[PDB]
Amino acid sequence: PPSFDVTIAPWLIARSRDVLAAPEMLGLRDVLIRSHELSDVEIPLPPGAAVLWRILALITARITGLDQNPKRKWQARRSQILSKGRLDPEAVDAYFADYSERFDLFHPERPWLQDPRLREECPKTSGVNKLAWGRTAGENQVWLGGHHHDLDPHPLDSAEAVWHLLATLGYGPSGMCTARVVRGRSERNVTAGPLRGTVSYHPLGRTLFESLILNIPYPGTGAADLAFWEQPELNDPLGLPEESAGLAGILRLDHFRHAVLLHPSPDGSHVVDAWVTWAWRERNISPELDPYLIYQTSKEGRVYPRPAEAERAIWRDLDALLHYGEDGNYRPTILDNCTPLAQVPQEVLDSLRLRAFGFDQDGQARDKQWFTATTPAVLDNENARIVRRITLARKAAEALGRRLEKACKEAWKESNSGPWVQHGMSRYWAKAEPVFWNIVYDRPAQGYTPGMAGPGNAFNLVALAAYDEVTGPYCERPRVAKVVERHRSTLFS
Amino acid sequence: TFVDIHAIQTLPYSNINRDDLGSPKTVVYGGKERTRVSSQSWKRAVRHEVEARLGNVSVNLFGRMLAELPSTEVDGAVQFAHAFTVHGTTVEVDFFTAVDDIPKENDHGSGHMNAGQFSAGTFYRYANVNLDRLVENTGDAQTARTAVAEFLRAFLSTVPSGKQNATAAMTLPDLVHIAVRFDRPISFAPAFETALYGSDGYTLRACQELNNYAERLREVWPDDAIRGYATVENKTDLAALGERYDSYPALIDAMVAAAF
Amino acid sequence: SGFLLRLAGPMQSWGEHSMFGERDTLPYPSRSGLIGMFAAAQGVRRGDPLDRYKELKFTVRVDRPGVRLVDFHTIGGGLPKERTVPTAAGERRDPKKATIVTSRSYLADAVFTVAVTGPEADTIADALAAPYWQPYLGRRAFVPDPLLVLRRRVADPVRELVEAVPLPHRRVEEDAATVLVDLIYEEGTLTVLNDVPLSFDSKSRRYSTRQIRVVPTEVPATLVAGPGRDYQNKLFTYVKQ
DNA sequence: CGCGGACGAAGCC
DNA sequence: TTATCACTGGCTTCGTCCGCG
Repeated sequence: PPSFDVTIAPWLIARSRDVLAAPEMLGLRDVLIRSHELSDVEIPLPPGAAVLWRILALITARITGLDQNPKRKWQARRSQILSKGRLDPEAVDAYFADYSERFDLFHPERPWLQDPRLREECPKTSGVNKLAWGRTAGENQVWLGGHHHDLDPHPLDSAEAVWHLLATLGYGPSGMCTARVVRGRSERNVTAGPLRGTVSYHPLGRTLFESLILNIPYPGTGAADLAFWEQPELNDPLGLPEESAGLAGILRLDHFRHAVLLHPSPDGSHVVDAWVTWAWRERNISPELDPYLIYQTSKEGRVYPRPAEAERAIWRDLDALLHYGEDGNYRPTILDNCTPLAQVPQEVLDSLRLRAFGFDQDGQARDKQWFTATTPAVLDNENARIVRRITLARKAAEALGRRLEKACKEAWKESNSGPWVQHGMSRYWAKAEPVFWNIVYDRPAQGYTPGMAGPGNAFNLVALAAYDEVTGPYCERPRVAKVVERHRSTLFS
Repeated sequence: TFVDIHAIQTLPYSNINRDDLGSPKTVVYGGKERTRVSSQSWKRAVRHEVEARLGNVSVNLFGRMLAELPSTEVDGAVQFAHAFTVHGTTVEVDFFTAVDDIPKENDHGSGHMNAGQFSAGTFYRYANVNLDRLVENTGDAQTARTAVAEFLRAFLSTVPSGKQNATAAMTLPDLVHIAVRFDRPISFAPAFETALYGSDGYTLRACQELNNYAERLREVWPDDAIRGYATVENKTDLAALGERYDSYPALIDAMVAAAF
Repeated sequence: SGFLLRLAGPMQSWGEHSMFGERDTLPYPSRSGLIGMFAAAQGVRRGDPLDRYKELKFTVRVDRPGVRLVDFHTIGGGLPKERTVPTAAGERRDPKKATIVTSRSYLADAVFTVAVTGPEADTIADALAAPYWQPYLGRRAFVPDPLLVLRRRVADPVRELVEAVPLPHRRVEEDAATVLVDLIYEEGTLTVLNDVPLSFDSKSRRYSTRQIRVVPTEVPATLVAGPGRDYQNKLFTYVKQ
């Protein structure tokens, strides 16, 4: 019979902090056990990883450190585990000992992260090409990402199938898909992924161990909860997705909006067909903000995670990752709990370094770009001053930058009574990141004064240099020169 | 054996291809922005003349039919470089207004005010074709003859169709240089990495500049490359480019003959 | 063994991590790209073991960083529905929706000098001199500068990029020296990116991560060339000797 | 009467 | 001095309706 154990069968790429040669593929158990020896384990799809780090954080929280002066007891228990440096393998095999038969992805009953009843009531298989990302599904245009005619498709290996699976449970097309009659009701319509189009932020250490431990969000006191893959019950598609105060409900793993089924190859080496289909009809609000994402409120008062953006340079978001101030956005709770000195770790904070997964795509089923971003290491009153410099910097920076946008745009119009904005921003941000990074490290940057609280209008000189680099050849005819300079004067501040 | 062609085709005030906005595509090169016509656009035009004139050498010479499913040969052994202007070019805005024919008891409140961008210049075009893969894939050497000869003349004659009804950009290349090279393909693009200065025209000056670059590269690498070039001017000699030919089809004939 | 490559030309684009309509290039050459170009020069069919190319080293000096531009790039627009790009289902979509709109990015006016150092790099140079398929910088449409290989054979090429290879014109203050140039080392800011190509098979191209270290280095100001047309002369002078 | 082609149903404010 | 300032599209599966043969 086809079987594929996630704990045993290798699928997580792993490079240790040692040797730094030949990264080896490991299963989930072997990875989770040798965490202290390996530096990191990765998968090529940032969405897949964006949910992966959630799965590992939840699992290691359920093994150690759940439910629970609750705050001081959590930070104390937290301090012991961070100081000890190694989880005992017997508690991992004891945590898996409760769900030993449940981690098969092709299990006859209760398949991993799947719905077994979906195989019936679904006359047409979606196909591997409809599940995996970057693979042209049935009606898509075939042009890019390898041509796949949806006729005799080469079956994915199971590991990559797990990656694309995790992606679909996270980000998933909100469009209508294959229909499933459930007790007479067939609405082939499918909802959107729970965190579709946001960049997840997981902090890192020197190995996966302490990183995964800092990944654990603080569970507020409430009802004990359990994940979708930890549910003894098989979900009923109709009804309300009941709320969940437990950490498995705020780690977005209590139930996923989509539902995938993978048809196994006789050996279990490949996936041959797939079914992606709706699991719930009426959408309900999930309690509490996702600790990983940066939230932000725009007029109308809507609290929403800032949608990723391929165009934006990442560094500005990193500034938001800091607070005790509020710059118009709510922000991320895990970062707030995890990194300030009120917490408890002594030194790991000095060497921790933040990582970002951002899959920016349509509000529908269209997709444009994903990206990872292992940004350096960043961390009271003295610290408050360093953050204050960072804010007053990112502020002056984008503010004058967009003012240069309006400038360029308007300029070209009033001239002609625009091609300048695109190239303007390209050189601008490309030239602007290193100047910012010099400001944060308090290094000397021309037009900027080291160790002065004020911004120093350095970005004025950068934007002016970029502006002249773009508009140079068109300040030629006297009229256009008049408009272009009279709008360049505004960047002088 | 690679046969590559360099041309210095000029285009009057035109907007053959354009961005998502109205402005033409531009490559900032040598510190000076310079208009370009992307490679795929000109290549698609070439594909239509070659296939029209031929009445599967098109899936061989060019990579793969756009409307056909991949037939295990997606590559083509033809490499079109993006044409770019020899000199720096400011995008020249053309303000235009659509006229309303029926007139009310008011005057001239025209139908549509707008401004569209256009540009003109002497594009340095370039392409190479890998004969060896073409022979190995097509089989018959004569099919290779018609494919390369007919492809070459097509390379010269065609011009993309974009905003052409408003601007008649039809033209013939001023300089063509086909160099049958056995070592490796070489583009003379860096000859124009320093945009030429203006006010007197560029055809002659660009010709002689390309001559200097050909002289020097041939100096660094003396080779058995069979060369030849044809121009619409008889006033200036370009010894580095090979023997002169009276006309373009004569040249193409001599070089296809030279390949076999 | 080892030799100096110069990745130059009007436009280049060493993209990665983009698998949809928008393509994007890294501001730095990637290892996958250069390995694939050498593989094209040697006739490595798509899917053949590329392990031979493993064990190579790529120190890359950025002369001019260049300005990256967004090339708008539609495919199939303006053609009758009957001849448009096929569907996976097989039915051409309606002509009002049949045009694909890719927005491919590319680096323009950027020049890097990668110093490939390895065990057999001399044979790959022997292949660049007479390539099996045309080498290109990222997208095949981009055509390499004729000076693709500055020196066929060099003992310790990184030392020769650190000095004695000209660089493009930049501000040289009076009585100044030691102009800053960013070298990119593989081992010893920094970024993590998916480059090292495990396989080039068109059916399932897969990669693994390679750490890239960005080292601001100090090179003699004498290398910087004069403002106009001297740079080509200096490069050629270097190439012959 | 059969077949082919085209538009709509959301998800979304 | 006054009037004028375009559209269209590059999402998802399938079903139904309509035009055709």
